Amino acid sequence: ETINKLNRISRQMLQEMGREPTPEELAERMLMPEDKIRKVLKIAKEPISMET
Amino acid sequence: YSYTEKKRIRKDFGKRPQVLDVPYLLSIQLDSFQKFIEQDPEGQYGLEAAFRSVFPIQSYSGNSELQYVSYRLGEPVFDVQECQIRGVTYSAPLRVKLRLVIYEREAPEGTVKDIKEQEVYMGEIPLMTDNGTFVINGTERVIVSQLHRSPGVFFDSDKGKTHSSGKVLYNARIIPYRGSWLDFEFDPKDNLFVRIDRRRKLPATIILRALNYTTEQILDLFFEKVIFEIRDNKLQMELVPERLRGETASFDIEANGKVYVEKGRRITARHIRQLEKDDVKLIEVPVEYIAGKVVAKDYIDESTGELICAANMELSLDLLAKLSQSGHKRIETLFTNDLDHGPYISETLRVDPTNDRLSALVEIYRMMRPGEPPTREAAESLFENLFFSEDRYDLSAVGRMKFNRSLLREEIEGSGILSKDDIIDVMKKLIDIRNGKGEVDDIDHLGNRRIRSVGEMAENQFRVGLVRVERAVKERLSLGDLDTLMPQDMINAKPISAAVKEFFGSSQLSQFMDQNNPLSEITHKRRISALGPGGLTRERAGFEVRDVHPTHYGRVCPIETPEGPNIGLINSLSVYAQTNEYGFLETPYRKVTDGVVTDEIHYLSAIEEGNYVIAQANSNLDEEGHFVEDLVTCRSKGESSLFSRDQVDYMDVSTQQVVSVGASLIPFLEHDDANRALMGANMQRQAVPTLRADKPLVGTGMERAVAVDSGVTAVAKRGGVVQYVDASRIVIKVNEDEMYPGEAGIDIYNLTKYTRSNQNTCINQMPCVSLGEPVERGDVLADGPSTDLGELALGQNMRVAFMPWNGYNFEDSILVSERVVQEDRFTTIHIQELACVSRDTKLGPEEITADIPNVGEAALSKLDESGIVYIGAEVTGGDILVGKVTPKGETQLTPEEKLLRAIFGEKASDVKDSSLRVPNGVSGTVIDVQVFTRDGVEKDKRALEIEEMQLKQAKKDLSEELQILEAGLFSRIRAVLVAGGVEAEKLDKLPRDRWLELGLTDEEKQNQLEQLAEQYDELKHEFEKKLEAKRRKITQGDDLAPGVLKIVKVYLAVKRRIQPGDKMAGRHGNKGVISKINPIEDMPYDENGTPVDIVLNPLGVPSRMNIGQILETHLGMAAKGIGDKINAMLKQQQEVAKLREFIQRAYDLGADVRQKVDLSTFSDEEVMRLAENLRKGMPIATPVFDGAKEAEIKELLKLGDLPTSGQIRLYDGRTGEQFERPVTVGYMYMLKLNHLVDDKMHARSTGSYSLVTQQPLGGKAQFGGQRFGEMEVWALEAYGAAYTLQEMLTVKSDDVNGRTKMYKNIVDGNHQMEPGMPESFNVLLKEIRSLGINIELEDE
Ligand SMILES: Fc1ccc(-c2n[nH]cc2-c2ccc(NCCN3CCNCC3)c(C(F)(F)F)c2)cc1
Repeated sequence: ETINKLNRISRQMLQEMGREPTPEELAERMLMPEDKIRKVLKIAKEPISMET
Repeated sequence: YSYTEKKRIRKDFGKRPQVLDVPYLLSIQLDSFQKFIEQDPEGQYGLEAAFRSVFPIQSYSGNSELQYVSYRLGEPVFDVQECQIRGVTYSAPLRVKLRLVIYEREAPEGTVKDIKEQEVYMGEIPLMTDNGTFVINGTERVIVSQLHRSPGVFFDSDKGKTHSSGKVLYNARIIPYRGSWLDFEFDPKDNLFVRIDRRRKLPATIILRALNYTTEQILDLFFEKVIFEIRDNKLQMELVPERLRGETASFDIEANGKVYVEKGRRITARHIRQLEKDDVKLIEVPVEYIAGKVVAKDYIDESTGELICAANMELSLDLLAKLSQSGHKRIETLFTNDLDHGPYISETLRVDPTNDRLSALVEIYRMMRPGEPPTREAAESLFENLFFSEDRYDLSAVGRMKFNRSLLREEIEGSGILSKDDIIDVMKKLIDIRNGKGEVDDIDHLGNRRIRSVGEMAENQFRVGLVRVERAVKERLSLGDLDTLMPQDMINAKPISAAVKEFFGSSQLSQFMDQNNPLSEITHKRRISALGPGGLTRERAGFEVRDVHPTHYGRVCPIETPEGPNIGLINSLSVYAQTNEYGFLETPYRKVTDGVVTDEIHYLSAIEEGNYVIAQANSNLDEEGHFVEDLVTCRSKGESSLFSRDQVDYMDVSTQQVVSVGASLIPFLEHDDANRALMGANMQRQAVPTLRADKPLVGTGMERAVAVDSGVTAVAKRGGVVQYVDASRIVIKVNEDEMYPGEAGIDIYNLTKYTRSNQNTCINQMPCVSLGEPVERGDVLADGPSTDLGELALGQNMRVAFMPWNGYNFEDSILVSERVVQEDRFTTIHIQELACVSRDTKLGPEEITADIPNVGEAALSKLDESGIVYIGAEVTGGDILVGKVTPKGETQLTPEEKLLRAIFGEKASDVKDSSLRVPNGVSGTVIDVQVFTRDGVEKDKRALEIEEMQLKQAKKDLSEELQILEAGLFSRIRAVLVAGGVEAEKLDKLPRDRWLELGLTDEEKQNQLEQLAEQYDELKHEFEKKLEAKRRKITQGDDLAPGVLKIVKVYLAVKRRIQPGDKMAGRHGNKGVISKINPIEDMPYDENGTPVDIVLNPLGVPSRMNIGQILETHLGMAAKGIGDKINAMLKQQQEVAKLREFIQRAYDLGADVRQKVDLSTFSDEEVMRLAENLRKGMPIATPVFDGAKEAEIKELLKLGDLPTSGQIRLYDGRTGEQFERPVTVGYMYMLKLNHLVDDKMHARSTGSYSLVTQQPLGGKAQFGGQRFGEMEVWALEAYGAAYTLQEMLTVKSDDVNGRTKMYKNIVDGNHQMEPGMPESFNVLLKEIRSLGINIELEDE
């Protein structure tokens, strides 16, 4: 759910900020410690097929 | 004549005048993208069109509509250079206006509220440079133009191979730009069939029913009518007298009280003429002749209301009686002939499973989406959505054009969707082809071949983005609340941005520009490909499409194509070629009206050129330009022969127009076999630039055009005088006539200095002009890499001798004097980009610190306090460029190691050394360093030193700009003030800043002063904002990948000269690999005592027939001759008269050439410089097929003092004794391709290993071993060597135990192997056992 909210913020602030919000931008928009973005933003990614 | 031509003139042989001069060679690349991104106030291709296609997006019936207004492209975030340094893409933000309207519910249509969302941002679209290149990640890239089957209809054969009964078959294919394919095809039974895409075959008529045609209308469409009357009683018939052609009388043919034909007599032209002139409309026939006739329409009994006969049924003697008593006067039958008008459609109906529209639609819907229950709305929707929907189907303009044209229609433009008339007409043309009238087209013809380019493809990918955003918009407009959301919340960025990013980043047609070379660039940018999307595959299409077509003339170069797996699937664009208005290929021609050859140029496409008889590039006309012979070699349709004097409509523009820019650079090409010419033009692009750009001694005259058109050089924007010349920049003072009134001016050129090319070569510009020199507009200000004085030098010319030398030249091998490696001419400068990545590991972050566990003071010396290498420090293999350390704690050592630590009291660090070091064996100097930092992380010491440095250099540069500019402007104000109020000594006294107050008498000059005021201030503030922006760009943290804290990129410049194992080649397809580097002492020399640079092998010349390389040598020699003479006459310092005389003599050369010449040029200062440049050798031009002749070469050799033979006496530098026989010595232009051996060389003992299956793999760029394949194994099998093989596939590679147990024995001095079982087979055992299969190893 956290990841999803993080996506919402991106969707709104993307054209609003003109390029994309900085990696620390959605951080304050989100309630939690806000460096967590990076951490979360990493673990969210699905592993690439080794057969790619 | 121009100003750099006064510096150097190339002597040009050849006769034919150039009626047209070579255009911009980059035309295609720039024009395409020029069309893509642009504002076109109509449906012509561009972002506008692709917008107007999918838009406006309306919801499903909900009357919430999203309409597109207009768009714009924002200024680039980083400019080209900055984007190249940092590694981001050079692109513009796309800002598009969207208007969201909501219709009041239960309208007459009117809007509750329409919110216009101002320019929602979707994606960033890449930009093309002035050179036709894109920068994707810090790297220039080119998008190859595509060649595919043009949209439209097409008729083919497929005779032969199918069925082996012959009879051919005939098929039609409708290929749209977008949407499903529509196919028609016959069969051996002459039943017409239709298939959508490659899918299931259906009887043709089944589609017609879906267009709502009853059987009656199908028959009425495809056949004529044979009328039968029962009048009085018993069987008359209407007769069109032409109907009896190609047929024999079945009975007595008689009417009008006169018997025209009798039974058993074939009806000929005579009978038919007799019937025509006597005008027999109606004849009497037997009741038995209709036994085979096929009834046209339906027939029912008027009384009983029952069906007597269905449409398209074979009548019988009894059926006739049954419909006759019902009161039927007339019967309509098909007109059927097995020769002229064929009975195909009828039998097609005979195989048709359906009856009515709905039924056909059912079979179609169950064809396209089989197994799932068909529905009425489903079949209707699918079928209407296939070829008939504006959304899912377009042939576009080229498609509709070629379609209508091939159907022999009038309209050249029409709807993008098919019509009943369209499909029907296509079927008609196919049936006509089977009937014997009309011919089948061929796929290889360039009229059926269409060229796309960057713009079109980018348009298509963006189109896909727009459709995937359309689905989303309609998805959201479904449940939407009214005034809350706007055209932002729905439309995303990532889908579009990635739609374009995927295209430019990875695509088979998008590639890294091949820049090792100005020829390579420009020849890459002009290229065609039949591969990729919309095209065929190498595995699919065979020899035909690859093979050179007659239509390739003047459009596609016959001799330049790759030699590999894809041959002729690429080709290249011809010199004078152009993309047609519709997107075809057209080539220049000269119109011949009446008996004269007119100098008016004409462009003819592949089909346009077809019927006209075109004359030859090489032909003899004179005076008024009338053909000198009474018949001349020409080519009319697909072939060539002798044609009558006045027949020919046109003539070739130039002699070169058949070939490309690569082939046009080969001297004496006409004398080379096509294979070796191919190989030659193929290799000429692989030439690495030299340290000193030389010049070709033996030229063509194209090299100038390649040099200038390609962006490697620096060309004057406007003519003027040079104010300043630095190795850094060049400042030119503009002439007034070319100068704009405002902002005064001077044109400042910032030259590219040493930097990394795509191929890891060096790209560096050098100034070709001096302080205070006149420069014409469009003149070369600076030379790029491999360009000399405005020409293209891809390599260096040298003295070469053909003769076997001690077998050191053995196959193609090259034997080169030490004089060459000493002169450092063939030396090359490589620029490598190395990187160091600071990452985040769960054990901790990685430090770039200069504190590295286990390194001597010598190792940490070349690094500063921060851990990065100093700019300029020369390094070699093993040197540390960037110190990097990553945490790994608790080594977990063992007992003996613990004892060792106990004795030696060493603290084993918790840190591991990851530092980036120069790859083994390579060595060079550091020309630059960059530090990218995550935004917000503290910049270390080095990065801050660098940042401050860059800031200072920035301020200095900008200040220079503003200063030279301001002085340039005030210098103009000074001049304008002097008209109308001149004060000479008075004005320059008072401070310049106070000049603007002073006015002038009433005139326009006051308004000019005003202009310069305005622009002055503009520049003044523009400086400010530019400095601000530069500062922010320097200081800002560059965005980085996940986990990477900082990145340090070091730029090395390696200088490698030449060594045995390197590849070198002429322009003629003659390769070689340098064998030995031989002392000047042992070199063959002539009586004059001048050694020869290179010794080639004569045996290479006869077999591969390239005789040009010999001619090139001879003329080359002669060229140098003209140089040497001059070189003496200057060293004699004779005078202007003697030199002038000799040079003129040289430039004249017997009779009949087109060069012209001097003494319009200044007799002293200009001439002496010309000779000064000529003294190296006299540059000669040999136009492709117009080139020099033997007699001309010998004649120039006479002027040279050198023999006609081109051969002289040579002596072995070893024994000093003469060589028997004369040997050929001359000057051959030679290229160093980059195959260089210190790249190619690899060796491995024990390296890393692959995880999944344990096998040798390079992870360090420490190479994996060689691959031992099946054939090598067989070769080991033929020999009795078992152990070599076993160790080859067990211990040396695949055995995880075997390799180490081996290595230990190898160092122990015991050669053995304890093989074990290979890990491949071991894994395979599990893979087999992972299934329901039990695989075991038995016995003992
Ligand atoms: F530019 C030129 C110069 C000379 C000739 C020429 N002069 N005399 C005969 C030929 C000749 C005839 C046919 C072909 N190839 C096959 C093309 N046919 C037409 C329809 N498509 C398939 C078959 C060629 C060529 F160039 F391909 F080799 C040359 C033709 C063009």
